[PDB]
Amino acid sequence: QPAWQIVLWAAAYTVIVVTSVVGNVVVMWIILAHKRMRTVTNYFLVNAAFAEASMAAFNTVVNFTYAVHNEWYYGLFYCKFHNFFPIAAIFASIYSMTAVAFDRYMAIIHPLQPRLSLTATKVVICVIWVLALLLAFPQGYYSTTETMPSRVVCKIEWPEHPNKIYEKVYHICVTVLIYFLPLLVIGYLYTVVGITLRASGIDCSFWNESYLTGSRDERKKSLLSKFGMDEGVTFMFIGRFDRGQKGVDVLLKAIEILSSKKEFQEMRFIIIGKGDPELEGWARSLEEKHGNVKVITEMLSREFVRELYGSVDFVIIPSYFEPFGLVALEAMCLGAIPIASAVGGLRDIITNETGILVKAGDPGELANAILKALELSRSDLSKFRENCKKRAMSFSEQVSAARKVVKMMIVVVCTFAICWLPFHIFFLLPYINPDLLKKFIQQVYLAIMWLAMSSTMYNPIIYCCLNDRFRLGFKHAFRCCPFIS
Ligand SMILES: Cc1ccccc1-c1cc(N2CCN(C)CC2)ncc1N(C)C(=O)C(C)(C)c1cc(C(F)(F)F)cc(C(F)(F)F)c1
Repeated sequence: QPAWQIVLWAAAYTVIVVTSVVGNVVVMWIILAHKRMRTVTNYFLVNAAFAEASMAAFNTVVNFTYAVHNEWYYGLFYCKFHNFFPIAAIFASIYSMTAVAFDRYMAIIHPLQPRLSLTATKVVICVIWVLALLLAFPQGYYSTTETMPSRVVCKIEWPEHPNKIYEKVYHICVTVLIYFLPLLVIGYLYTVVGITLRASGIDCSFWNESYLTGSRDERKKSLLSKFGMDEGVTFMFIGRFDRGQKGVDVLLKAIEILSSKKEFQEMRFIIIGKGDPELEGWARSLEEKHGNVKVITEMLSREFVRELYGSVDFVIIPSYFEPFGLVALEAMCLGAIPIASAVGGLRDIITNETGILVKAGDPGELANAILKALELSRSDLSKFRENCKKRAMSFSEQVSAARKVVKMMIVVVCTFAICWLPFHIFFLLPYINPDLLKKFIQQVYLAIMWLAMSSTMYNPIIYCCLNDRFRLGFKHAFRCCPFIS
């Protein structure tokens, strides 16, 4: 191999070393030196930054030179460290990222359950390092320098056994512990969290009362006149007509219960949806029997639905099953006060001060909640509507912020997975097809090892790109340079 290629490879590995050391040291300064940054998540990130900066500072140069010149000149202790540290460092790093993913999963999926205190996170960090050092110990213990037979090499001398079963089992278990298992765990955690956050998202640039015109009373009166009705307290339902799911059968039973009451004269109902023909026929018979009931089975534009949310008094959401409840957020953003089953995301979003909640599947409690809404309508409802809108906005703000942090950690984990896949494939291939034929293998090995080692420099760059606080910290760290002011 020509020397100019060696100089280029040496420059590339040097870029890894300097980028990883500078970026991870600045990350540790950004977290440790600023009291607002001292959180559970940032403590695990500091631990990962320490492990990655250490592996880059203390392994990369000799890994390169030994790959290029296959004689070991660096002593016995460094031979042990060379085979010991990378395993412990990658273990500590990836399990710190796994702890971060678990902390986010707990905060979003089980908010009531206690999470780690800061001292508990320091204990977990020490435990992670103890397990990492114990896992890496055998490689350190069996490493030795020896002529093979005439020139010195650093080699792991495993106890001779049944066709090297001990090294094979150890290599497989390490590859599982530092790659496949943590990736599967983090992938489960962030799949559940990312789906939950995206399904709890709403477009506030559309579902927004600012795009309606006039007073709410003029809008409601114009809407009821468009449906041919006299003014009254207006309840709206929108959803599929089915049994055991979206609850239109519960609402129809509740309307039948209310129809004998005198208060029924003051109510108006708009039932929007399609589905089970029996439920459609039941709704149409209620629509013909009663002049204060209207049914819409045709599909509606989201603009017309936004107009409805901004005009009706209440939106009834009698779901048996509602994991995320974006429909509650749409109603509350437009000032419609929700009347909903206390299940799932509805129970999470709506509060006593921002809506009326009922037991799912109970037409009588839904009818009583509708009568309660009618009692409330005699008074001004402006404050109630303001509370609904404020709750929907603040819930949406938290969702977007969590989505940004989760997107950053997903980019972190995907980058780790990409950087280490070729490395583990290169070392697992002999078991599958033992033909590592040169075929430019040293160039392939230098490239694969460069990608693997470069994994240690990306996280500070990812933090600077995808997190405002880390970008501000990097600006503060590099203020001297003629860019930042
Ligand atoms: C034991 C092991 C675990 C995981 C992946 C590969 C192996 C492995 C297996 C075999 N075997 C089995 C297959 N067959 C070829 C016979 C010999 N030989 C050499 C291996 N390696 C590369 C190492 O031990 C050392 C130098 C300690 C190392 C590990 C990592 C790690 F963190 F990824 F683990 C990262 C780095 C660094 F990035 F710094 F370069 C260096």
